[PDB]
Amino acid sequence: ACSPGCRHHLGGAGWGDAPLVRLGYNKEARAKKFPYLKALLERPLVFDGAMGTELQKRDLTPEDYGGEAYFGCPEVLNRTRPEVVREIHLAYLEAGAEVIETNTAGALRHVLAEYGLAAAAEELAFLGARIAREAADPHGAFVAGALGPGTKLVSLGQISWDALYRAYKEAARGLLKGGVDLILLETAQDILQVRCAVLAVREAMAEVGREVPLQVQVTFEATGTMLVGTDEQAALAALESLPVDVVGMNCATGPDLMDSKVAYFAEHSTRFVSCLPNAGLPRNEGGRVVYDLTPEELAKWHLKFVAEYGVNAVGGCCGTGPEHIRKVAEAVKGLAPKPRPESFPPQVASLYQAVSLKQEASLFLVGERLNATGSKRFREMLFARDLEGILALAREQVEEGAHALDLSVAWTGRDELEDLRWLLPHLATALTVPVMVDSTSPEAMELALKYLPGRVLLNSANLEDGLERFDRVASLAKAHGAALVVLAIDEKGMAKTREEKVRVALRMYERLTEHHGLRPEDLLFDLLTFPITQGDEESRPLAKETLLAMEELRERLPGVGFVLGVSNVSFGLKPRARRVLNSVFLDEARKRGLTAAIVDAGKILPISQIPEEAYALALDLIYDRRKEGFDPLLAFMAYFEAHKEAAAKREDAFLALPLLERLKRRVVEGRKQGLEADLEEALKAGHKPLDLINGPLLAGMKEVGDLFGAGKMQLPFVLQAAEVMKRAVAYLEPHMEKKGEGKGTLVLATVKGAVHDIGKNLVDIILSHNGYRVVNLGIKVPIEEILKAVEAHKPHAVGMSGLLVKSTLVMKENLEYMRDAGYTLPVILGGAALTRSYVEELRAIYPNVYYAEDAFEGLRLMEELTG
Ligand code: B12
Ligand SMILES: CN1c2c(nc(N)[nH]c2=O)NC[C@@H]1CNc1ccc(C(=O)N[C@@H](CCC(=O)O)C(=O)O)cc1
Ligand SMILES: [K+]
Ligand SMILES: [Zn+2]
Ligand SMILES: [Zn+2]
Repeated sequence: ACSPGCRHHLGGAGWGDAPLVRLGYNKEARAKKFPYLKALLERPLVFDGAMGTELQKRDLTPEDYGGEAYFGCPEVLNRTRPEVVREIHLAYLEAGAEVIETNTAGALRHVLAEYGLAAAAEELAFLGARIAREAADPHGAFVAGALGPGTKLVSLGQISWDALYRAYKEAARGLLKGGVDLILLETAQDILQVRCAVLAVREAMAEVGREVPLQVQVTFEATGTMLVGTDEQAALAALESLPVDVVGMNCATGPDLMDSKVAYFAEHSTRFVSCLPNAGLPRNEGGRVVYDLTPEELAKWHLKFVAEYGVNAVGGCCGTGPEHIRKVAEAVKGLAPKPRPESFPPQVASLYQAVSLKQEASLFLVGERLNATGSKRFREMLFARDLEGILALAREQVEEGAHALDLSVAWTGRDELEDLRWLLPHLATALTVPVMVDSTSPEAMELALKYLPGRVLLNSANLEDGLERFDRVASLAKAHGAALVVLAIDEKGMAKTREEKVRVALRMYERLTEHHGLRPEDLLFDLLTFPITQGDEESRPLAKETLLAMEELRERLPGVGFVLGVSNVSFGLKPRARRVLNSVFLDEARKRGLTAAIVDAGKILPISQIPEEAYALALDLIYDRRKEGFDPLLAFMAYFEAHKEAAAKREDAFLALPLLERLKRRVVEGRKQGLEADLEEALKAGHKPLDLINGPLLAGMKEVGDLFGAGKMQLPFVLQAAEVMKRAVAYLEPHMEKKGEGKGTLVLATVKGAVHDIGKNLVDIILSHNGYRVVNLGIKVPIEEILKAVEAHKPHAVGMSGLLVKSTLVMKENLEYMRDAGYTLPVILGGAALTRSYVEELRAIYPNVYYAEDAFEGLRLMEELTG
């Protein structure tokens, strides 16, 4: 049945025990194979609590981690102190944890590189797995092979796909040899990282010859999204077409804020559902490090989750212990598990939100104007490398009704891939709506899927060049969990008659559903839109042929969608004529079964707004209604050359607001195109350079900080705003009157032992873009080296960062060092576990120490202290 195009390793085929088939998630068939999933049907399995906050309780020294170089790495304890890891496992098993997690989340090349252990991930993964079996096999319990998100965000360009894929592949080998009962991807922050890690571990399954179940889990930030800005609706929509088995949450902030999120996963997911909150964020109660979630409260949460919502697996994360799991194992034993929903509503998604493929009484509209062949303006800015101009175009089609966007960079004598690699990093975070990737090259689609988050659409697969290319693209759409446009062209040519369209649509449907295991709701069948208006005879019945096929295939293929490029029906006509025929063809298509269209969104006219004599002649064209004498094409052109404004459109003045308000809205909305012209307009009108910085520019920067903190703006849009502010400062900097000085300088560094840099490098970017000089010394920096930089650079303040409670004690040591060396200058501490209370405690050592919750407080503090 297969051809050389086929590749059913990652996604799975339509036969056997593949994760997805034509009727959705394989629930009954996969349970038979995997005893973990078999038990989820029958009973709520209990997971372990934390590994790391247990390891921190122990009296651990540098020699226990094999020396000073690796002090604080959890993964080396599988080699250097295996019994300490086992001790914890055994204590959860005695509390009643039917599943435990291998101490292997940080076991990745690029994370392990920071301890000089880059070559060692497969090793440390193997050892942590073996330890876990030796505990679990005595107690008759399952082992889950934990893998974490790393230190480097792929959507924002901190690591490539290829390296991130390399790391998850080798770490999964290590687990699969060690004999894990499932792979578990956890604490995910970046929806593209999820897809990368899922495909990786599915390949490592194909290499070692053993297939285990897949459990993927995200963390939400307090604001209510993932770090990179993905909501729960989008996260789920991305996971529901991937080869996974369980979806869920871990860590985050506690059960309080996780509640509505797990309510969503529980209601809609056709997969099983996991849920593992931490004990909330730690505090310091007179020396001792305290968590506020009691075990009695965690039982009263997991009872609600398991018995009201229908959550299958329950457990804990950072700052829970054996006492938490004890009370959880009690509360859930003998509850009858609710069966998971049978089908899932078809949707796609961007980085940030999901979109239904069925729109009620309406259409999924795909803006057509990012097409090099089909838009002079796009073509020009593509070749001129005008990034701002392309985002203005893309942004513009959204404002007019675009649910998604079509992207086509192909042009004679250009490299399609070179242009794609420039563009897609920017689009991946720029766009607020999903992409449809338009290409005849399977390698162009492949590249695109390594860059674009969410769930995507591929345009198209057909049988033009045989079964190779068809199967190639169909496997690709199965793996990345993308929707597939199916065009009706076979090896003998384009399908012109209705009988030709059905035959071809029927055969492809059969390859995709039965062979490749695709759902109907994944397919959008494109029958052909040919130009009926060019002049020729044979071409007259061709829009009719297509509408009649589509109403036949709607009845014969219940689940499917249909897509058309309706702007091709009108070729060989004037702009204004084209608009009207396209608006009418679109409406008759909806009636016959069309669910989706490729259109210029803002040039769709409602049927109410079309002249009636024009409307009826449009019908006469579309359905081939031709009397002797009466030529409906001539009368249709006659009409437009007579009636002057029959389809005229001006759209203007969206930003025609007050000048100072416009400048501020430029920062908040992140719009740089036109920025410098407006800033000049303001200077000519008497506005002083330094008044514009501290007036409308600073106000929109406070507003950007106000919205982000409340969950009303996402992280990439915050980096956009600062970019607008950067350009603004560069423009007005030459013209200012009290010249001679900068705003201020901050030496910044993560502390000795602290490996994570995402939030340090956000503070760098945000402060530098606002014209603060930032000497970023990197990670693990000793205090001796910090004060060398200070003595050289004469900064206005010192900033220290680190994620953990041990980071906070190192900062206390650094203040004791700085006090005794005689330093008096301002220090600014921040960090994920660092609280406001603990810094006020530290003021007894060093008076001029301040606390930052985020980089916008650093903003505030830098302003305040520099003057
Ligand atoms: C996902 C996550 C991770 C990621 C971190 C990804 C990264 N940042 O690179 C991973 C999984 C890798 C990680 C690891 C661990 N985790 Co963790 N993790 C989290 C989490 C959810 C925070 C997520 C995060 O990245 N936020 C986003 C970043 C951008 O925010 P940020 O770091 O806070 O930075 C911001 C501000 O603090 C501020 N800022 C930071 N520094 C500075 C400096 C200055 C000068 C200024 C002005 C501002 C400033 O600006 C930033 C943006 O505005 C928290 C819980 C929570 N909700 O906070 C736990 C948390 C940090 N993790 C914790 C733990 C226990 C661990 C591990 C030890 C677990 C283990 N299995 O052993 C390991 C670390 C091991 C090691 N090698 O050292 C604890 C720490 C407490 C403790 N020690 O008891 C927390 C608080 C969870 C808890 N107990 O409730 N973690
Ligand atoms: C055949 N097409 C098509 C497809 N994708 C699918 N699935 N099906 C199709 O039928 N992709 C490309 C095209 C649909 N897209 C387009 C895009 C623009 C114009 C168009 O009419 N462009 C104008 C120029 C506009 C300008 O430059 O301002 C033209 O005159 O060609 C037509 C179709
Ligand atoms: K756990
Ligand atoms: Zn095949
Ligand atoms: Zn945690």
